[PDB]
Amino acid sequence: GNLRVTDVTSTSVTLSWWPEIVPLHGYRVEYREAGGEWKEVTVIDRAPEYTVTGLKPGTEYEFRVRAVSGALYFNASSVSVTTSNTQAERSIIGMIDMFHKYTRRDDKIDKPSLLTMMKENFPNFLSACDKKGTNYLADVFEKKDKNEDKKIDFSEFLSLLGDIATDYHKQSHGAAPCSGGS
Amino acid sequence: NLRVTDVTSTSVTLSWWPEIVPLHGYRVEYREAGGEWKEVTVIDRAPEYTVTGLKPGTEYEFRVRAVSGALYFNASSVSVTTSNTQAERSIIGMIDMFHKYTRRDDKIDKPSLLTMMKENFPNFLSACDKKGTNYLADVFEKKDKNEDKKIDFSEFLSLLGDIATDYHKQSHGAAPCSGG
Repeated sequence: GNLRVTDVTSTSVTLSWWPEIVPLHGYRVEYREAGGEWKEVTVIDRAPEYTVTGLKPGTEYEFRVRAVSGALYFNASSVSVTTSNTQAERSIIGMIDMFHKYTRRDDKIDKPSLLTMMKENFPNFLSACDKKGTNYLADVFEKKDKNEDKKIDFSEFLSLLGDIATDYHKQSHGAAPCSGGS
Repeated sequence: NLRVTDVTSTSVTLSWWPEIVPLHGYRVEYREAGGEWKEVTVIDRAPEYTVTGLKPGTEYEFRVRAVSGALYFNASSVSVTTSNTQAERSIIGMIDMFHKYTRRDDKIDKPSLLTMMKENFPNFLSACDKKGTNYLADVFEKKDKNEDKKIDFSEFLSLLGDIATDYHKQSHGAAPCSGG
């Protein structure tokens, strides 16, 4: 969520995430000079700030980020430093990036990570489900893991969004949250 | 999340957002403190609307709902005297963006549907022109699975499934507007 520079020195750039109140369980930070060669560095557990160093004073530096699931973030990213996307489009790109904040190398999410994402991304909806006396996290994985691989690929994750999206449209028409006797 | 670009002692000019284009049939609602929910339908994409004949120096509330009877924001409101996660919000705005184009039946017609895409997914469509693949050519007839000449919400999502699946592939390197 908005990849931003928070301090710049003559050979050290600092970057922030501000993701799900927490980053992605791993994030590559690629960087090159203006017409440079991409240098990578893999940060780990939920570190929301990373500072690059060793750079050249008064030099143009490009940056971009990837996921454990070998894939880029922020659309295609690319910021620059010297030492027209519509709301709906951006709303799309973020959701992919949300997937890619929990997926491991395979680009799929395990039950541990899924229940995390839920809690950090859809908290008021989960709370809602409690208030009525529904435990969504019980049978979410088994429901949306139709293929029973014990892994949520994008496809399976979309079907989830689809179920939440539904609720919100229901809620829009005025349906008390977490409706689904099913 | 409705802007208030002016207030006088007896008037309130409300305003929409950023894109020179609002809904196409909004219904506005407002009341005193403890007040009575007065309404005023507004057919037309009238981007600003000035409510009039108000009590001076009074705490009013204002809200919106849609031609698709009932909705807008998170059923939020604004107040004047004369929250959610990015994910939870990113949904709500997509519901709003839905209802922004539906008719009083909560369903999107084909010309309505083009406008939605041209207004909310221009750069996506531009990419398909780079290649030269008219994305709008078949989309409705395609997505309108029930052949009711009407896109409904479950069909809208599907479409979004098709938009977001590509943006997925892109993130993993694939050309924009790949296919299948």
